Amino acid sequence: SQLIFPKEFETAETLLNSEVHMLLEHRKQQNESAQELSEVFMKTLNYTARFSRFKNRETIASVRSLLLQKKLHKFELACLANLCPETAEESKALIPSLEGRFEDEELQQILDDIQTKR
Amino acid sequence: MFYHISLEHEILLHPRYFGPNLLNTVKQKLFTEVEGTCTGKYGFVIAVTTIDNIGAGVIQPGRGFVLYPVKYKAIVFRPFKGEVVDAVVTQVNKVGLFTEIGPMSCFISRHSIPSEMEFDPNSNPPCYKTMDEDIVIQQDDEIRLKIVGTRVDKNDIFAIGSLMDDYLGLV
Amino acid sequence: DQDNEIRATDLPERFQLRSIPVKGAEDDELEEEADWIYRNAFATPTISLQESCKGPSTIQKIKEALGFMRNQHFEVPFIAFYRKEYVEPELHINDLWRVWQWDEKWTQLRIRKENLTRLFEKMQAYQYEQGIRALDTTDMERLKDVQSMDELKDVYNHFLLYYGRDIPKMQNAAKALKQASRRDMYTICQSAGLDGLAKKFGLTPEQFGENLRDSYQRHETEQFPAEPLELAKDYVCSQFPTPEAVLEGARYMVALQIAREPLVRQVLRQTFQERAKLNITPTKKGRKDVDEAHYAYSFKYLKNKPVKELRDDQFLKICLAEDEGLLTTDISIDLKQTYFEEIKQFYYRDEFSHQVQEWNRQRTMAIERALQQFLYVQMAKELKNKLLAEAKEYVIKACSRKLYNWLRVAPGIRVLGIAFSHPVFCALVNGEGEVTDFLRLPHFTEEREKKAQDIETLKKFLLNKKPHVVTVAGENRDAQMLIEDVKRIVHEIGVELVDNELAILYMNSKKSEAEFRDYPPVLRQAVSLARRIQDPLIEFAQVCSSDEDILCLKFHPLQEHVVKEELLNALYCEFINRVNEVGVDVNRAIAHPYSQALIQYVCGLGPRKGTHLLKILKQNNTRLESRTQLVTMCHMGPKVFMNCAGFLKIDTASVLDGSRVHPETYEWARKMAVDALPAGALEEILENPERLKDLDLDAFAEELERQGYGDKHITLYDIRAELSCRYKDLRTAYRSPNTEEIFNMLTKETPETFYIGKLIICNVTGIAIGVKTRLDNGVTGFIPTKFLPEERVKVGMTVHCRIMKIDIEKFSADLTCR
Repeated sequence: SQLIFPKEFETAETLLNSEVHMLLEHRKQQNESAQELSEVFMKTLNYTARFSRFKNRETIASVRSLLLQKKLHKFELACLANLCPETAEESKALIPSLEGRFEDEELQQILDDIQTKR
Repeated sequence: MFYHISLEHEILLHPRYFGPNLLNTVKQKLFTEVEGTCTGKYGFVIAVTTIDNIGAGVIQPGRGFVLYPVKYKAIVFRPFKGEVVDAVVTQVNKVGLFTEIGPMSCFISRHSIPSEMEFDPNSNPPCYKTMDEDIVIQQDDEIRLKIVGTRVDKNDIFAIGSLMDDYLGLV
Repeated sequence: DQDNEIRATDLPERFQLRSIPVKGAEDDELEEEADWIYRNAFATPTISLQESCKGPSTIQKIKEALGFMRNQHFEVPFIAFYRKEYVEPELHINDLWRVWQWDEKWTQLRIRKENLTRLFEKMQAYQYEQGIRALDTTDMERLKDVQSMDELKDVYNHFLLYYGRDIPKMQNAAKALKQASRRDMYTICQSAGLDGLAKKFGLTPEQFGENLRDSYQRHETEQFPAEPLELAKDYVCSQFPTPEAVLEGARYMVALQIAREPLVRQVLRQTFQERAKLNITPTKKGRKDVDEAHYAYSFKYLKNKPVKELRDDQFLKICLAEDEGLLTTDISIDLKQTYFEEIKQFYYRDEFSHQVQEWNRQRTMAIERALQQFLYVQMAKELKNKLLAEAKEYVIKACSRKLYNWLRVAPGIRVLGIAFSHPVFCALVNGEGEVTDFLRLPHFTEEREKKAQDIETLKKFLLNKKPHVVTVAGENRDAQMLIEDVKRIVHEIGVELVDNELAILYMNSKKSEAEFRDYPPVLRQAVSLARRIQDPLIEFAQVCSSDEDILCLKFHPLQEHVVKEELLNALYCEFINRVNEVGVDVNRAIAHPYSQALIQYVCGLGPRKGTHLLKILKQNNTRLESRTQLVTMCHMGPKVFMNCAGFLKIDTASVLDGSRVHPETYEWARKMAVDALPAGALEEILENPERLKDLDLDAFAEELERQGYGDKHITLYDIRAELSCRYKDLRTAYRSPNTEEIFNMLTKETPETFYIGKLIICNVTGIAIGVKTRLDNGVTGFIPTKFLPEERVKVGMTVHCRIMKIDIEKFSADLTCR
């Protein structure tokens, strides 16, 4: 969570629920254009299409670029973009590793940018 | 949560597939034998994004099969302990709530939730509910919740959850 | 544990079993269910096809039936046998039972309507202290006139729309854990102040909602004097600076109130309840999986299926089809000229000015977004759910009927059973229900001598102890040989045929076997079978004392998909219909473990009360033939007493206690002993067919008009109808099951496999000449000598193709093989 429970997941890129969604639907249009898909794949695809708070790729690219501009930890870029708290406090009001790291005056700004890109 | 880690596999190829399309066969066998496995070391692998390289295929002495080390970039979901995630509820019960966070199910205790969410009997949608009906969690709703623990069953890793923080309700 | 609390409190047990306790019904509320229940249980015509095996008078009939039991705690069988004069001839007992769960349905809706009024009034207390909607009295009234759980839901969603953001303030009101975000862009656009121009459209959605049920534009579309894009430039803002985005976001704004106006819901509910066509397409997996081998073939090429065209359990099979990608189905009021064309004009203005037309252009596809994204979505699944329950209920209605007939067999008589299986097993039962004897006798079959020595064993058993009816166990042409084995023996009083799946589970049940585990397992099936033809009800009670035993039976192929908890009691209650129809006596319970499971179907009683009464009965060690000894020795409550004591039958061997006459109506039974002219007159009327001809039964009704207990004419006749034959079990007398039953008990032939053109595997019997073929069940008839020759039939192995003709007695396996 705030600290790491395993010992290997530091050196791995983190994805939203929309980066997963846009890559998974690319697989289908590769596959039935050319065997049946696994049930766990279809279930995760349905789940991540349900909670897809970015329905366009360029919104994803802009959000990822601005989250990199915020210069926070690589888990925490995708921890909050696909989460959409309406309260910048909700951010500190939750994730126990994001309060004290940053001050409040940017948080509601990145929240309203996130809900604008929604 | 959802990660993009490059990781390993060992493909045993039968001598049947030793024609012009053996490397393709190694790719399809990696897809067939990796996409959907519930490993405990890396949680849930969802989809193999790409093939990094197909290694040197060592012929196994006396067996005929060829062992190929395959390195692959894959999308991987892993429910870390002590994280707040949005689930979809699929069953209500007195012992707790059975939700579905995607690839996995999830159990939430009746005493781990706040004491304002009580059972609703003899109703055509069965649910937990508040006495003033502030929030109702019927079938196919979104619920923010904090999973408190992760344990390995080696076949389908389920997580136990709770709701002791703000906003951990219907969205 | 809790049965002691059940034993402590004094009430009928099934009322105590209910999740909500029964409350006293004031006469308005007493009436309120009766109209509502009758409308929603009998006056409702089901959209799918309905049949089984009445009028506005039922509205009164249910109403008097309601308060006679809600206020006075009388169970259904007590009304259904003693106080049926309040309801005859309008309702049957299973319909009297069917009323009872609708009491349970009413109780929630009344409770929930109370629950929502608490919110609305609190927000009514919260709104006034602060174009937002006002909490109208019509809003209160829409909560007041709720006549369905669906109607409750729409108001609740509608309430949660304009006031979902009140919940943090309601939490603050509750404080006098906080609520986060929702999902609809509403929440951002509500905070963006878009509701001002949402107010500025053609109509209020409720004003639009009234235009639906009128089928005309009753309230004319209010044209604000601007073109629609000008209101963008008023407050295009940081949310949606684009004038199209506020204008499209207006459409997302306004469509959802259109989606969540409750008046919109019912008219969309009403239109869809009949005007809806079903379109079904198989998936890519369904391309392979749709075939005549699956049941999904009839659903393959069926386009624009009417909702009425749905057969009695057809939609449940449709419901199974989407589960594994067999079939993907869509439902629509339109055909494969839409419904929207009427809807578009009902919210429209016919002026050709581009100001009005762009306003209409704003109005047209906005409400389209309401129609497609929400109303074709949300009401569709609710339509599905309503058809889901009806399709589910028909199977349970059928399975209740299937168990109804199995309890409808009438039962002194000495019965032997033959247990086909080559282990052939045989056993007798006594005239008093005890197993008499049993003998291992392996029968098979060139050489025939190993069967020969045991044929004379059978007529030995005729002359050892002389029986009346001997029974066989119908299997795959095993008891067909055995019905001929016994037929020669009896020819020196008859032999009957009955199936044994209930006997297999009697073997399968541990506790059933646990009395006689040393007795052979396969021989234990005839133990039930001999006792089954002795009596089915005691037999079903013995084999199916546990709950999932009835689940272990197969009343229907689709019996696993219906909801078990409402499945089980539907089957469990029809037991209680039949058990108190004949009665029960505690002497046969304490004597026979064979008859130890009948006590929990007693009206007012059950397992929890009846078991603790059983142990007290063993402590006192004197069983209750005396119905007043229940009152004295057992010290059991009058609410339990005056319900059950009439349904506890007593064998007279130890005289109105040996009748289906309640102790509360023995007084009118004393008035009919005088008509013979204290037990001398009691025997004279009960023994003679001639005291009933002159029995002045209508004369007893004359003083019944004076006292106030009148209209007992059939009830007094029921006392006369009781005394004509003492404890006459009105179940149908046992009948030899016919060829269709025989062909479906021996080969267990599914009538689905009677379908002509169906692939039936059939191995050749050989040349006797046409070649006969044998199926795995064992049907053997010759293929007709016209069509079939190597390529018409391959001699030596099986034949599998289109079937032509099947014989119910000659097992005709006819196949063209070309």
